Amino acid sequence: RRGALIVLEGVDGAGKSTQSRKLVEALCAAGHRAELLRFPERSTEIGKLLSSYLQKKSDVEDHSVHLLFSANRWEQVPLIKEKLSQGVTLVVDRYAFSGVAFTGAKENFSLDWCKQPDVGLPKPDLVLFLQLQLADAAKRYENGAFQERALRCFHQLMKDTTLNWKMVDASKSIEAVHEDIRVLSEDAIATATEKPLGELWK
Amino acid sequence: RRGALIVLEGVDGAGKSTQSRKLVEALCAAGHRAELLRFPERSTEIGKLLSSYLQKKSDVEDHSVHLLFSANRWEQVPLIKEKLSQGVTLVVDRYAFSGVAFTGAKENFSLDWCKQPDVGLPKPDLVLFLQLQLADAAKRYENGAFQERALRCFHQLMKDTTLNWKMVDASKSIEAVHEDIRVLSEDAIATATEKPLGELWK
Ligand SMILES: Nc1ncnc2c1ncn2[C@@H]1O[C@H](COP(=O)(O)OP(=O)(O)O)[C@@H](O)[C@H]1O
Ligand SMILES: Nc1ncnc2c1ncn2[C@@H]1O[C@H](COP(=O)(O)OP(=O)(O)O)[C@@H](O)[C@H]1O
Ligand SMILES: Cc1cn([C@H]2C[C@H](O)[C@@H](COP(=O)(O)O)O2)c(=O)[nH]c1=O
Ligand SMILES: Cc1cn([C@H]2C[C@H](O)[C@@H](COP(=O)(O)O)O2)c(=O)[nH]c1=O
Ligand SMILES: [Mg+2]
Ligand SMILES: [Mg+2]
Ligand SMILES: [Mg+2]
Repeated sequence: RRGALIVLEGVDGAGKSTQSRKLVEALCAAGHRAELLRFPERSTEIGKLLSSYLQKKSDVEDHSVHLLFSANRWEQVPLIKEKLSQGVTLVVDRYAFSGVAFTGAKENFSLDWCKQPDVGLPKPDLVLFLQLQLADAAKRYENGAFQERALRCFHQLMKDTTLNWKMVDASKSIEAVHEDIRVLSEDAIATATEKPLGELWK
Repeated sequence: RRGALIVLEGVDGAGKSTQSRKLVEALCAAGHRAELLRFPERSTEIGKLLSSYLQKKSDVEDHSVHLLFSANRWEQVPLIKEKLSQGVTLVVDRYAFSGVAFTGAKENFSLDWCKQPDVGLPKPDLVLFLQLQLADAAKRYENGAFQERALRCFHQLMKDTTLNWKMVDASKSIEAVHEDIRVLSEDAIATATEKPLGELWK
């Protein structure tokens, strides 16, 4: 009985890390086997450079840094498939969508070129998109103009009806948003998993 | 007056590094400005890991290592475009084709998925393919079966008539193959450059 692959997405400040941490805690307290993962995962060899990049300690050519973010997801694919096969539901703080939304926010980056590297990644069973006004996120790639461009790509990605997108009202309290996400998650773990793990964008 | 982008391709042992080195030397002695580059370029941050991988000092998930080879080309794109704009012809020992031929040689790697990361790279003005029997290369990804699979992909790539592919009989002596390549190169530098630098596979 496989685990569910559940991803949280949204702009900076939307609540993804807080709600990812709290989701894994609730699911585990309710007797599920569930573990947290995040992208980029700065602890691997590839991840160290993404961190540095993001921390503006290094300049990496724009297509090069896009590909390093994707390669960082692929290096975790064997772990990802192994844990899911063992019944472990994985809660993932950012995935390919952020990947495309942040690079696709840049000039001369077609969404098509940006999606290719991640074509074939484990397909999430549920994509939670933590929605909130930009000005509310800000009060909590990190500048106003860049966040608004990324949000636009996110909206272009959510037209892909092959994915199980759920909107979450991220402007509520931590606890209210958490209960919304918990209930959606329990449902995906119970029914969305009857089908074999899919492939992203293919 | 831009420089030409000239790439050499072929299986292991075909002569590419020897003929790349000798081409840059001849062109320079004939008053051209020309410089050598090679892929992977193991000296950058990304390149160190590819080297290690190839030297079997590290195991990198198959899609991850494919993307690192591509990212290694993209990080050199600003240098590449700058030198060409300054009139410097670049001789390149392996490029995107080897990239696709060696990953595309693996199981479950469509040529389509393998080409995407490199879509948009500077397009070579001339691709020299150093042709020779596998058994001759061998006497000089490195095993018989892997080389023959890569050669098959190379043949699938050469059907792309948008590229200026030239076959070179790599079974002749070093000097004979060199003169063949020199003459083809002088012609590309003199006429193939009247057009702006293109974009690979787009
Ligand atoms: N619902 C919420 N209401 C108010 N503040 C919140 C809420 N969710 C998270 N925060 C705060 O906002 C900041 C960003 O939260 P975080 O979960 O790190 O967001 P993200 O990972 O999406 O950037 C943190 O200080 C966090 O405590
Ligand atoms: N035309 C040739 N005939 C015989 N040996 C050759 C010829 N070209 C190169 N070699 C030898 O074959 C080996 C591989 O050459 P190299 O240029 O490194 O090939 P590649 O870079 O394609 O792997 C070297 O020892 C080289 O001296
Ligand atoms: C996962 C991912 C994140 N990003 C970005 C979004 C954030 O600005 C940044 C750090 O993410 P984080 O705040 O979730 O750690 O990296 C990319 O640009 N590409 C990617 O593939
Ligand atoms: C350029 C490139 C080479 N390769 C391979 C071909 C060789 O087996 C290896 C070393 O190349 P080399 O002998 O030209 O240094 O790397 C890839 O697998 N992908 C790539 O993008
Ligand atoms: Mg976060
Ligand atoms: Mg060589
Ligand atoms: Mg396509």
